Amino acid sequence: RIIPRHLQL
Amino acid sequence: GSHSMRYFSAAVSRPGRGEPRFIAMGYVDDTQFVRFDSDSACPRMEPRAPWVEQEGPEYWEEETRNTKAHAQTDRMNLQTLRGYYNQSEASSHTLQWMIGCDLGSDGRLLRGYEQYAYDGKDYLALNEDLRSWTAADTAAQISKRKCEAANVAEQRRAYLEGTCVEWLHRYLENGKEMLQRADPPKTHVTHHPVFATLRCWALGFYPAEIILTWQRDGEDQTQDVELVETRPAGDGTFQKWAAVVVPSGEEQRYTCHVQHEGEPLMLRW
Amino acid sequence: IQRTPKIQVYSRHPAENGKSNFLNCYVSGFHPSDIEVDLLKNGERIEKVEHSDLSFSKDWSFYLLYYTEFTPTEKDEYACRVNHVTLSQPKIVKWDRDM
Repeated sequence: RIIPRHLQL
Repeated sequence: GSHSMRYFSAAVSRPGRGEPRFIAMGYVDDTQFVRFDSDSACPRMEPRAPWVEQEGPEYWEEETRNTKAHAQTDRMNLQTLRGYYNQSEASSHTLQWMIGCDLGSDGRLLRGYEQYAYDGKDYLALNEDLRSWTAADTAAQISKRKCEAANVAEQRRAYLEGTCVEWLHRYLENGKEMLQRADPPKTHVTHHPVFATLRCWALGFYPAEIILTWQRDGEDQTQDVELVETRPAGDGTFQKWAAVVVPSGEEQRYTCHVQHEGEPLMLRW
Repeated sequence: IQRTPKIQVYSRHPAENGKSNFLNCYVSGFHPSDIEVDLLKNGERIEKVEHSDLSFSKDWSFYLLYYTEFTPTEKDEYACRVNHVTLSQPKIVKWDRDM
């Protein structure tokens, strides 16, 4: 299972 | 040699073309089990190992729905990145990202990590302590602060510590057959005289961790022994070899021996 | 930022004349991600060919594997032709049977 949110650089 | 889960993602902007290409993929150990492509006729997360087909539609709908939200961020991430480094809107660019958990002695994780790279070179990595970040330069230094003000490394620790290990296990059991059973190599040796050379083959093995070694008359001689990159066979297995030029006279006095957790077998011509 | 492709041409199983097998081109450790890859049977590109799909490894480099079903015979020559941005000329590496 992939991690839901992705972080914004 | 512990079990590992890894999600790998890449965004390459194709300037002049359309929206940037996005590929995401997951690996349990050396086995890709899932993949995404905005370029595929129907961009949607989908299976690449039999043990995962098993998961339900809502699982897929959510994985796909989530990675689909990944691409959007990385689309936005590419611009942001091109503006930090002050970069004309004309060159192609690639932002890549990876996240993983590695398994400790019992259940619980041994190492967790998430990191980013821009155009080949490193950028932003999660620290060992899963609580801080190392930036590559002033550009990434900006991202560090954003992450820091956003208290975000917990959300990320959360996954790495919980979810990651959790599903790592679920998939491991649901794929005990292939993920947990080692394929041992069908080894042998071959000749081929130039003057003469000696090649030590190892085929059809899982995982791809193996050491190779030739013995002269006594112990290790590795000054001219050929070190070919360990390659995929095409089925779940792998392939490698090491080879030596010996003066055509004392040949069965050389022994290539190989270890692989699937005892350290020793073999010759 | 600029990394040259490592190419490897080799069979699925120990090559045996007149017996079915698979040919593998392993193009790896290359950066950026754009790459044209061709398999050759005695000069011409062979059409009936799928690769894997683009992915990348621990060091941030990409990799792919192209392949065909094929049967080895003593007269037939087989090769891999890969092109990347990092090289003036398309690299054509021929398939060694004991390699």
